[PDB]
Amino acid sequence: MIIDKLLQVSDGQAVTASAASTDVIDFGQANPNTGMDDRSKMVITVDESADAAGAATVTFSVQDSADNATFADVAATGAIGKANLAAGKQVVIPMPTKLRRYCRVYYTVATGPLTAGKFSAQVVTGIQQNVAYPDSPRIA
Amino acid sequence: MIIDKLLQVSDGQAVTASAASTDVIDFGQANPNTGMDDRSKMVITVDESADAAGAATVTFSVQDSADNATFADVAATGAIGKANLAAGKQVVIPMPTKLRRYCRVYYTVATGPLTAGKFSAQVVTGIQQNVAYPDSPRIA
Amino acid sequence: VRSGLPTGTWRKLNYGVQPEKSRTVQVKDSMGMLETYAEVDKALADLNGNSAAWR
Amino acid sequence: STTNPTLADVAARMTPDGKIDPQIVEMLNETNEILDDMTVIEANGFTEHKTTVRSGLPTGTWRKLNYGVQPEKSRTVQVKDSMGMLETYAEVDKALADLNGNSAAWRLSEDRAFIEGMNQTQATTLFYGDSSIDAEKFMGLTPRFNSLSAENGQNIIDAGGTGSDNASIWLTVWGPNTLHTIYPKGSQAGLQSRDLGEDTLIDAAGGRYQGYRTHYKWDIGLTLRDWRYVVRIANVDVSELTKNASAGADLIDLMTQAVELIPNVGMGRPAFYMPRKIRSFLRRQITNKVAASTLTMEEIAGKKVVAFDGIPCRRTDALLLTEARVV
Repeated sequence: MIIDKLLQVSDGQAVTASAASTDVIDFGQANPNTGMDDRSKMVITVDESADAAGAATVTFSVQDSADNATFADVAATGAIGKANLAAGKQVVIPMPTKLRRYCRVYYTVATGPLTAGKFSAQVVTGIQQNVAYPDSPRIA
Repeated sequence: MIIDKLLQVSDGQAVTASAASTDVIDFGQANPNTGMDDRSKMVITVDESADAAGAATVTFSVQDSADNATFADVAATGAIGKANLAAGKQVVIPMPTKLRRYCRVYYTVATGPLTAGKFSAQVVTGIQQNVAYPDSPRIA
Repeated sequence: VRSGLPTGTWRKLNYGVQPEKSRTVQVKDSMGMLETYAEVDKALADLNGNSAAWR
Repeated sequence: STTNPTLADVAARMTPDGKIDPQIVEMLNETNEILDDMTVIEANGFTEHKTTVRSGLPTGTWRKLNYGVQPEKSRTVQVKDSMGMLETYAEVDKALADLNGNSAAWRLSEDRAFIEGMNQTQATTLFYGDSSIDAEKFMGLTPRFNSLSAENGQNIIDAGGTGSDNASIWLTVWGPNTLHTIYPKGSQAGLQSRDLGEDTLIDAAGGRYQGYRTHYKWDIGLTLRDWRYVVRIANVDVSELTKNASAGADLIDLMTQAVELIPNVGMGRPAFYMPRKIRSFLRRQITNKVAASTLTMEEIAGKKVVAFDGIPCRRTDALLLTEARVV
C-alpha cells in the first residue's frame, strides 16, 4: 500500500488522552472537496495496540476548518471498542465529500484514558484490503 | 439523481426523537462490503426543515449488524445543526468499506426533540453535486 | 475543473523560492429518468375497432 | 503541521477512469492581452534603464539695438526606472508523475496553469504595480499616474465618477521611445519555460526522493519615456454607467478626449486597455449612439469593439474594477 509522504498526519501518535492529530493536512484551495475523487480515503492503522485500563473506545474522525484554527467533524468512525485495535487494524474512512482547506484527524477517546497505542492516519488511493472469502462452503 | 427504491430506507421519515430508520437494508451475504464497489454512498436529503425548539443537531449515521437485530455505527456525520437542514441538503455519508449484512440509518438528535423535518436515506451511485467555483475573482 | 493557479513570485536576489502546485477540484453531476406507461382497458379501446386509432 | 505546497497525491484528483484528464476546465484563467501586445527592448543600464529628458527650453530675447542680450541654457533632468524578476522553479515527485502512467500528461497540465499564473501576475502587476511598498516588483501604470498634481495630471482625465466603485480606462502607446518593457542585459524577456529535468530532492529526514522540476523565468520592468503617450481615465464609476450615455459618464466621447490628449500618435502603436466590464458598456453605448442615426436591423446588437479609433482595443481582465478613487 502506497502512502503519501506529505498527506501522512499523526505518524505514530501516542494517543493517551483524546487529542487531535499532530499534523493538520492543508489543501491549497477553499473547498477542495476531495471526496469527489471517489478515490482518496483516510486510513488509520494501529500500533501496537489500544491497551488501556478499559473498557474504553477510540473514535477516528476527520475535521475541517476554514482556517487552521477551529475544527468540526465531517466524517467519523463510531465507537471502535478497545481490543479491536491490535497492530494491523485499519479503520478506513472514505474521504468526506465536502472538504475545506485544512483537514485534521481527531481521536475522540472514550473514557478512560488509553495507556498505550500509536495510530497512523493518511489519505490514500487506495487501501489494500483482501480477505479470503468462503467458497461452497461444503469444502472449504 | 437516480435512486434505487430497494436501497431506499427512510422514504420520508419524520425524525422527532433520536430514532432509527424505518427499513433496514438486507444484503444477500455476510460481508457485502459494498463500500468496496467504490461507488455506493448513503445520501440523506432533508425536508422540510430542521424545525425545533433548538438548538438541536441531527447526526446521520450508518449502522451494521450481523443479523437484523443489534446495530453498531460504521460511519457518522457529526452534529449537523438545525438551520443547516433547509429543504434540500444532501448529507452524503460514503458507504463504509466494511459492510455486514443489514445496514440501517440512525438519527442521533441532540436536545431538544426535532419538531418537524423528514429525511430520505438512500444508497446511490452517485450524488448530483456541481456547485459553481470562482473565476477571477477580480472580475469577478 | 481548475481551481487554483500557481502565482509565481518576484524573487529578491540569491534566494531559492517555493515551488507551486495547481490546485484543481472536480465535480460530478447526475441524470434522472423520466418515463411512463400508458394503459387502456382493451375492452374500451376495441370498440368500433378504434384500437389502433386510439393508441 | 501544514505541508506547503508542494504537490501532493491529488494527481488522482485531475483524472477520470484512466489517464490525466485532457479536458480540465480552465476556470480561473482570463484572456487579458497586454502581454502579447507590449513591446520588449533590452534595458540600457545595469539594474535599470536610463532616459535623459529635456526639462527646460532656452527662452530667447528681443534685443534693443546696441545691447548684448543674455545667453540661454536648457536645464535638463534625466530619469531611470527600476526592474523586477519574476520566476518559479516547479518541482514534482518523479513517481507521482510516472504512476498511473501519466508522466508527460501531468507535466503538461501542471505547466498550463503555470504559464497562466505567470501571465495573470505579470499583467496584474503591470497596471497596479507598486514599489514604495512591494519593493521587489517593477512599477506599472499606477501610480506613475496617480495624483492630479503630477506633470501628467493633465494626462489623467477625470471620468467624473466618485465613491469607491470606480474604474479607469488606460490608453498607452507602445513604442521604443514612448513606452515599452525592459529585460536586463542580457537575461532575455519574455517567459522562459525551461525544464530542469529529473534530479534528486532531499527529504526532511535525509532520504533521496528521485524527482522532477521545471523553471519559469520571466523578468521585466517598464519604461515610460514620456507620460505624454499615456492617458489615464480615472474614476469611471461603474455602478453608475447606463447604456444611453445618459446618467453617469459616457464612454465614447470621454475616450475621444483621450485620443485628443495624445500628442501626435505617430509611433509606435496605440492600444486601449479596459476591464471586460467597460468593454461591454462601450459596446452598448456605441450601438446606443448610432441607433439615433443609422444602424441596420441585423446589426442591432452591434459589432464588439475592436478598433476604437482605429486603435486596437484590448480587453484586459487584469485591470481592477473597484479601485479607490483618485484626488
